[PDB]
Amino acid sequence: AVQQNKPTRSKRGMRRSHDALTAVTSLSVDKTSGEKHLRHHITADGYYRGRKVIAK
Amino acid sequence: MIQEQTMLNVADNSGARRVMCIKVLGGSHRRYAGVGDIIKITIKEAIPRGKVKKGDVLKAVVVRTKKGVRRPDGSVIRFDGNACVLLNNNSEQPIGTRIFGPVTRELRSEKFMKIISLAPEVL
Amino acid sequence: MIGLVGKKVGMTRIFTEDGVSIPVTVIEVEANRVTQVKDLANDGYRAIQVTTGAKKANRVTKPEAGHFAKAGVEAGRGLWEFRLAEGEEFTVGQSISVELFADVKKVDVTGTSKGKGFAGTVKRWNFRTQDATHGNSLSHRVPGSIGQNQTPGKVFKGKKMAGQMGNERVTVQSLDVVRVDAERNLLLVKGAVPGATGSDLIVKPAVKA
Amino acid sequence: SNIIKQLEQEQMKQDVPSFRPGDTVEVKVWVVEGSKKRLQAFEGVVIAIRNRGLHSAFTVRKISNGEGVERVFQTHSPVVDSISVKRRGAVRKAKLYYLRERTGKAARIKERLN
Amino acid sequence: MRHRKSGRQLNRNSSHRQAMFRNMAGSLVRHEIIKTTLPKAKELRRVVEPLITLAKTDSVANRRLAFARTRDNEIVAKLFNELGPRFASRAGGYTRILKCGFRAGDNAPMAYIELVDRS
RNA sequence: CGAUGUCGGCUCAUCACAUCCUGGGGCUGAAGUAGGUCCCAAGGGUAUGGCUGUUCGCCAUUUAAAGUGGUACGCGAGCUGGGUUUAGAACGUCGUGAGACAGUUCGGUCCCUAUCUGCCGUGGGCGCUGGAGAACUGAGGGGGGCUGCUCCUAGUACGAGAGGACCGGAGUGGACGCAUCACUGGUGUUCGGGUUGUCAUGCCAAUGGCACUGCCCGGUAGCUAAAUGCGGAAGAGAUAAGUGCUGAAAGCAUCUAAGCACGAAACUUGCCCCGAGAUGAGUUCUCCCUGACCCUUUAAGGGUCCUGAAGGAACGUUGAAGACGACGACGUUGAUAGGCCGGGUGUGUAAGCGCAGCGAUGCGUUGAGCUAACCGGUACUAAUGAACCGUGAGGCUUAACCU
RNA sequence: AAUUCCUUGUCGGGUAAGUUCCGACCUGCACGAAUGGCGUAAUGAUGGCCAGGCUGUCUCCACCCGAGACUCAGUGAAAU
RNA sequence: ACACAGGUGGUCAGGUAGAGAAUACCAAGGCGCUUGAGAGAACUCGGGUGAAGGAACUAGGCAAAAUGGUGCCGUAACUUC
RNA sequence: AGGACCGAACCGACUAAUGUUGAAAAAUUAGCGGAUGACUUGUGGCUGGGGGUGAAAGGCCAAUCAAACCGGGAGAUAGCU
Repeated sequence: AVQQNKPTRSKRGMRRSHDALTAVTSLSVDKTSGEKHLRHHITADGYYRGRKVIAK
Repeated sequence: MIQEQTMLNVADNSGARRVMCIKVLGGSHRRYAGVGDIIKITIKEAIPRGKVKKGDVLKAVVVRTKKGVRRPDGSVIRFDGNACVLLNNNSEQPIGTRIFGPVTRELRSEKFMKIISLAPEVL
Repeated sequence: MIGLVGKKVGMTRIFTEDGVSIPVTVIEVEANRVTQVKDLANDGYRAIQVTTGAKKANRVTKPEAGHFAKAGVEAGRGLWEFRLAEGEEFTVGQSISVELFADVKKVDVTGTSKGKGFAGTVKRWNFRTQDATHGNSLSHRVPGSIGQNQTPGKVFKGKKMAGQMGNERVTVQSLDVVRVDAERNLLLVKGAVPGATGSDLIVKPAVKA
Repeated sequence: SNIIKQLEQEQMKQDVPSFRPGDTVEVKVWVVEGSKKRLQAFEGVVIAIRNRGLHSAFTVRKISNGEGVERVFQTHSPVVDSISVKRRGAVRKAKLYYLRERTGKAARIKERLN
Repeated sequence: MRHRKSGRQLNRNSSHRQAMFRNMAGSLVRHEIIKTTLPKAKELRRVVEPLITLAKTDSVANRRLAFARTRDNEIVAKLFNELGPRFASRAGGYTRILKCGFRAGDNAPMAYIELVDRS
């Protein structure tokens, strides 16, 4: 239930070695407005795949 | 599907009215008993002047179970109650001279020819 | 003797005129086209490698496309291998159909079993549950003890514990072949074979006779 | 699938009479004792039907020799030679399981007129 | 295991799910575009598209059925007078999901769901 | 003694052979069936109940058998708390008494979110010497190995009879293990209906909310056992106890000293599964890359421009795959999921209208209406043109060919 | 026997089988008459045994509904 | 010790069903309990259902399951009536 | 009429489960006992430590009871660690 010897900072780093986040590989460029956005998601202006899907 | 502590009705006129299964014979660690397999029973209720008294220990063959039996075509025959026919402890032949209620085709063998001969209907 | 690769269509029953209902599994065994023949001279053992079915032409990658192209055969949905018996020859472009099993009586069907996910000890190894009452505390389906007190101060290798059940290769041995329908590439085997509907199956002649 | 449908419909029997729960049917089954085959009649009330194409079944319940007996027949089985509706009953359910706790006057089923 | 099953539980009991989907379907057909989480949006289709399909043929029985599944007479009236003739030729698929990022409060993947011919 | 929790039970075991059964054999005061004793053999199997807290024991009934032991008389950071073993109380006894009893009887808090080793699963990184996609070989490892009864041989051999075989063959079971939902069923709060109380939609009618899914009656797919298929083997090699052939030492005898043969569920294979991280990193098939230059510490060196392939990853729709990763299908040249159309299944004759009845209600339209996960189709919706990683012919020394 | 160590004393009932229970017997280790003896209707969240109904308590577990466990985002302990 | 599933005396007492201030659903009135979103593994908690058997479980029917209202018929030993 | 019966508020805590670094230094859920009485409760007062009080458990006397708590003798003593 509890430890008998204090784990090292080395062991702590070894355990945390897989806890790293993964950056997005590449963003997509909208074909009309030219801005970047996450793949399969609408752009920050409200466009998606050229057409303006949501007003503002 | 008969196991220990199961009460059964009696299908013959041997004098017993309500028996209780206390062992399933024919094999180590055996769980259930279908039709046509011997079980060791105790008599828990009998008629006043019959061939057997209350509390005797003897064998019996199961002729009707509520779970029923299955035939090679996939059919199943289910009965409304579990019934047995009392047998002699050594010869394993029926004590009574008449059978009550129907029985199934699973019994037709040289061992129980008497029972299927005396049965009023063999399903 | 070699076997064939089929697909589980499902289960049904066959009625015989004697009044017996045989439960059968319908295996659609399409033609197995040989794609490479291995020999002692080059590979150190004798075997054939067959394929079956079709695959999307934009889904087949270039290495296996070239491999199929060398044999001059259209791409299938996989590649399986059968060890050759003594005195059994096959050519490269040859197609083998379900009529190979025309007079065999029993087969061995091997497939990847259904996946039960992370299964407990009770389901996986038929362990007994503990009491549901009589004062029991949070231990109704746990595996109980797994060792002894301090002399063998470890758990023994090969212990039965909870884990991934299924989704592994399983062979069911000595099934009776009920019918070989060569006209529509069907094989009906008696019994239940491993695997869900639509999975691949490897049917080989019974080793145990 | 088409393969299973073809396999079942090439084995189905094309002379199955139409019946509903509550009907009183009489099914003739093949009995093979020794080397000879005969026809045993089983007559009762249909308490449940299970429509599954070739895997169709139906449960008939009768009171034979004072003991309630029910048998589930496979509709397309070759052991069943013929089925005959002796009398049609009027019920408002698909499964008449409630009949098992009733005897005599309390288990009568009104005839299905028209 | 949940082999060949369908329907997201969404960490709610069945009555809550039924009521929530009823409300969400009403809101969607009222406003013509709504924003909700991606699994809820994907599950909302299976409730709002059969209602429109039912609404395609105007009949007293169909209206009572739509009323039983929505409990809002204005919603039923709109469905049968507008959404039915508008989608009278479509073979299903009267909605469109557009993934719109992640919610600030709980990082839930959000989406907009709108009728195909909104404009 | 700055705490090593203890009797019995439940769950889960693992080892030894001084073997309980099955297997092989010698002697028998072994006619046969059935036994006694000893030797070899641990591969598998080795009860359910009545009584007591019981281990032990007696008893009832099975079984081929109900083994003896080790593992802190295994196992409470897995469970129990009946006995024992705190505080309360009483009986018998001892003591004047407080109290005490291997004397009994009633009641009496069992904590811990796992850091490390271990074990069951499942990934990430790198290696395997250019990179990649597949399919394998098998060094090694695991699983599995139990047995009854009936029939034929044959009422034969044996025996005065009663009784009753060895060896060999066939069928059908008990327990265990693997797989599956085609059959029989369970679940199926995502499907349909009956019905009680109340509230809401203006009201009737019809519905919806709540009352454990309000209470029930059924039940699709999926998952399941009680349901139904399969398995333990046959065969080979070398053996244990044992049985031998020929044969001296030792004119005889002798299974052994030389030489040769047989012999068991034990060993190695044969059956199933994992398996080249087998760093000893293996084998086979296929695909991709055939540009120009600078620098100094001149070497498996570093840098710039052009170039980005085969393939992989990421994202999306997802799965009878799944805790999360992983694995599998599909991404417009598309049936991957949702919807839609048709069918199947389940429920059981919907609503509206008309007729009969004062009315409850019945009949017709009507086997109607509704129908999830199923089946066969259908691009209507969502699966984007891209972009990212991975490179640009792959070190040295010998040997055999090639020119 | 709330009391008997030997003791599961012996017999009878109940059970196929009853170290507990009930009814007797008396060889009362070591009951006994207001530190009360023996009964006793009614009463008890009192101790023991048996029977009917009822059941996942069990043979033997299976499925389903939610709340955690698992993943993501935010805050963020403890014994040792 | 906390924006703590605990403790705190008196007053008011609506509708329907109900004997009722029990219980269910509502009015007047007030809240959804200060982390959410997914997924639908083992295992834990609180529940629902179950084939055939019905205490074989266990120290013990512990716990679950079952009975449950009103009117009427009828009701034993024993007893201090 | 009743230390009568069934059963809410109210008082209590018999059995099981959960929780045992808890929501809680003893509670929650499902059952349970009393419920016109030797009942229960609010406000104020009285009984003080070898003392009180006790339908009696050495129980309770401010989460502390085979002699409370606070200050003092006091750095008690300790052949012990």
